[PDB]
Amino acid sequence: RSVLLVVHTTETARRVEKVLGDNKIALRVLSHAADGCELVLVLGGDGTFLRAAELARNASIPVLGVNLGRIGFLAEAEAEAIDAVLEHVVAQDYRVEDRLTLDVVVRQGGRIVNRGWALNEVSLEKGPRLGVLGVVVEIDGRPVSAFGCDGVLVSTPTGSTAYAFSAGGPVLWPDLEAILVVPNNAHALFGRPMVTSPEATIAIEIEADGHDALVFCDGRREMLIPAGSRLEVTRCVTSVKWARLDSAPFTDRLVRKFRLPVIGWRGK
Amino acid sequence: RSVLLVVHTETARRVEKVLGDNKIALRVLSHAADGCELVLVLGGDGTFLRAAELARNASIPVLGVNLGRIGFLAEAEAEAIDAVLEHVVAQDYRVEDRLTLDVVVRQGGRIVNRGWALNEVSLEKGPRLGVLGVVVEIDGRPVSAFGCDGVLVSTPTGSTAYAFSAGGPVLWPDLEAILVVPNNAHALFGRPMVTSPEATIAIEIEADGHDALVFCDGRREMLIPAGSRLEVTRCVTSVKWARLDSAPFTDRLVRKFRLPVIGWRGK
Amino acid sequence: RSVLLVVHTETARRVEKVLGDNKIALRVLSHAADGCELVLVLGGDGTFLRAAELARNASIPVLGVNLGRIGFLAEAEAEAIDAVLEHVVAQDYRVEDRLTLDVVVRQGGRIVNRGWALNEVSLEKGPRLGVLGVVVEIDGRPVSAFGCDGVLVSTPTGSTAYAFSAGGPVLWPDLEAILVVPNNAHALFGRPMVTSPEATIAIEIEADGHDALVFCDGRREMLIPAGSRLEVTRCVTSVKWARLDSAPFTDRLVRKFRLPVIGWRGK
Amino acid sequence: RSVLLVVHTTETARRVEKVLGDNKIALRVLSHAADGCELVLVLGGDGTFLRAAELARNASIPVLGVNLGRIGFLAEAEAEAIDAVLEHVVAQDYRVEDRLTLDVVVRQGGRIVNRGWALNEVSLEKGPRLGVLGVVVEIDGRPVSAFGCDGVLVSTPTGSTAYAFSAGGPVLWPDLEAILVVPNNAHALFGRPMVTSPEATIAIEIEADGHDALVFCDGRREMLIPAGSRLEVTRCVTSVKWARLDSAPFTDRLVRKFRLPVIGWRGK
Repeated sequence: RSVLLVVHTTETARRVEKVLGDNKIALRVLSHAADGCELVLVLGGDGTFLRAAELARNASIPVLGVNLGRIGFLAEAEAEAIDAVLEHVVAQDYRVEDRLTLDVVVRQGGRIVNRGWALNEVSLEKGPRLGVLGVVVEIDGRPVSAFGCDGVLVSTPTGSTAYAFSAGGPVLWPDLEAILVVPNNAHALFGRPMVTSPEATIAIEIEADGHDALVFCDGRREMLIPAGSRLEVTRCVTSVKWARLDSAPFTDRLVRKFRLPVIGWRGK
Repeated sequence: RSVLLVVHTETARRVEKVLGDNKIALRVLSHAADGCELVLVLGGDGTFLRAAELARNASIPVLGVNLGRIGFLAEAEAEAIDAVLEHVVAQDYRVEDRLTLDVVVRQGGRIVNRGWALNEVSLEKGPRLGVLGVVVEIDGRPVSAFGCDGVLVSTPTGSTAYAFSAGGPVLWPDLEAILVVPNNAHALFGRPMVTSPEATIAIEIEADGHDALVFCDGRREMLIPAGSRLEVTRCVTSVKWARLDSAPFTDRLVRKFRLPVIGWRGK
Repeated sequence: RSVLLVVHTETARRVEKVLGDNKIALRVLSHAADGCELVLVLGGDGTFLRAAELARNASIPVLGVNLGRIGFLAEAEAEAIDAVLEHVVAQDYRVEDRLTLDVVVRQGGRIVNRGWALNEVSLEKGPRLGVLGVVVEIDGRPVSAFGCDGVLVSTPTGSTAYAFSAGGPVLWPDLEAILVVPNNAHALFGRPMVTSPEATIAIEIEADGHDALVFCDGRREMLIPAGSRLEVTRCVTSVKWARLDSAPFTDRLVRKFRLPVIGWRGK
Repeated sequence: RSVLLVVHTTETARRVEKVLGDNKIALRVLSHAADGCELVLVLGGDGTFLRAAELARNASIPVLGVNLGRIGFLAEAEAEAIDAVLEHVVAQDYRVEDRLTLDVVVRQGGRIVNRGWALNEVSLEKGPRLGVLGVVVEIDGRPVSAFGCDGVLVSTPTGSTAYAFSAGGPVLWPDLEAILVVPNNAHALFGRPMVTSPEATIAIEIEADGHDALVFCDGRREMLIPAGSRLEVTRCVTSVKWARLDSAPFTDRLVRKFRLPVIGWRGK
């Protein structure tokens, strides 16, 4: 019964990790394959959740988040319930569910030059602080737009709230399976975001007569993209496991975090 | 074997003749025309929609051929008549169900009205002046309250319609989701939300206000009494679509908006 | 000395009493009420507008005091009544002309109608269905043609109004420009343009279509015959505004939308 | 009668420069105070115009552009009139007019740490390819918004078409005098552009508990902005002179460059 605790920097940790021992439940701690475990409890923020998930993916085991600082769409519950959750942690009665996670592939000269993945988003951005990245977006073999820009986002629904949102993207509930593509500061009449199927295949072609570009997956992982190659993203067959439980629905998390006037509502 | 041909109000007499040779009963329109097996149509998306209405009624597939302008609803252009006519007579075309919406109007907890949309449920303000106060709600929880010209509630297919003019995001025809788009809202957060098909969009209309109008697919109108709440969900009864090797959505989009694609490689 | 007090339909009886002591003729409304020197008003921007209508007619300054909600048009709140009343009686407040619009409807080259707006000239589609085909033109040259729910044409002051709901850019009250904002356009390029005050916005309405409506400042309506062209420019006769030490626009904006400003230093 | 010719890389140059000699008109050439001159003829693109202007400003003398490659909003005329323009160049009957140009000032500890200017735009952008730049925007002493972002644009009307546009900004005709402020990928409900007076004073305060940021003026000139300082922009009292002539109005240039459906227009 080994669990892999992960905390941001975060003092209610020892509490949990002690209460976990009392139920003869092994425990490791972190801030790097931490295998063998059963679950991956994480206390912190969404940027923390992501890190923790980067571990669970590998080990092929559930993730579970507990918010500390600010609010996070990725958190399952607050710190005012560390015991309740904990209780479920041991009881192992939380429902696990696979979550749409992306699979990124750079391909040059028809050959796979690199490989990555994203449980949240895939951001392609220009290299030089100056100028614009010439690019071509193509969905399912056919190309939609040819424009210069700061980059292009490709995110899961869960990442629509993140940089996608900032970029101009629309909100998408977490339980929906699709793919968001948001041009980033395009210099074109048409530059609206696009939503596709979980099976669609999104590919972006980096201009060949230009500098290089970078790719950031979930803000953490990076990878240089050599001019004239092509970023192809699709639904990874290997999804991130998530521990679920009676939690605040995404609709409330959105109102909280953004402070949306919900006054006047009656209900059904 | 009967085929109901629906048109706006020329390559038609060619569909009707060729169809006859293969001895096929052909009726014409511009009303539950039952019996038939397919519902061919020559026109625009507007025309297509009326047709689909009838097809919806009969419980039989629809199929169209753009005559004038471009439409994201048609399966083939006007120069592939026989080509299609050939599939029409052969009946080798695919029939895939398409997600349709079930619009319900409830007042005092009683279904005051009912409806269905294939493209969009556009809720609008009645008077040419003022603003409509509304409260959007996703699955039992509200997400906003604001005044606006209304609130669109379309289908991945309707996303290129009014929802798109309302400044919504291009969705893809095969995608199965619901797109909610605030119509000229007076708020900070008035951007489009997209949900699962099991999602339940509800739109509560301000009691202390006027009466509203709900337009389904741009034709079927109905009256919304102040203080009544509009409920939209996945209609269990979908509209059958006749599918055949045609330009994929991506091309229609580019062809339609004149999106530049110069410099594309391929792989 | 006369002052026309205009209200929606309480701190009023206080303005009217205090005003009387200083022996000042006070009439009340909710119609050219001439003679007076100033036009005080207690209400919202809506109320303010009607008032400004009258003030416009008389050729005399307007001045308001928000009673209920917040408004970017008022100069003071309801707890600065005397404070204002004091400036009202003292007549030490500034009077600066505000840019106003001159809406002209021309058909066959003949001024079929005429109008003026202080906040916005919102051109709209008549039927609850369909789309209005229009051709926007800046100073004799066109910039677009598309179908849409209409085309707003506001003032820096109107930018926080409907133009803002149409998704336009926040302009500043003291700025002297014209903001054109396409209303739910079905185009790629349907974003707001802003021009000089000498600019001449003209909006040609599709001949082969229905008739449209033009709403000035949200009250004064008029009918636009298909194929007629709407001309909007700087009205030579501006509406006088009573200016007095008040919260600058920047604060109204933040107060109104609840814009966060935490962490600001100062210099 | 000394003129300072400037060409991008551009073969119709020697032509002009010879025809200019024939009228006893001195001529210098470029691709750095090139003073003493009378006018500054430039053949090329908008990125070229900007460079050329960077010279004229200094010398306090008119600018005039002739497009070569693509189209440019900054160009007065095409190459199919090199003589016509030339003709006016010598005849000196072109009208000169001052153009609203900005004045940028970084100020730390209440002290002016740097100084710049922009005839087109002022782009403040985050440093790290990752994370978001915490910032505070303030117009005329009062602060409007407090958000994280990729930066914030501050441009003249003439620069509304450039990066401002790409950023989300609206179009503004060249002859209008105002100031455009366009948040760049803000993560806030309110992030719409803002238009102010030519006298308004725009200031942006860079968070102190964060990395540094950069500022680019007209895409050329740069300058690092030390955390916790404040970028204040205002209308420079010294404007760029522009040579004017019967040219295509801004309305047409916009339709050309973007290909806008102008069909159905009747006219007055």
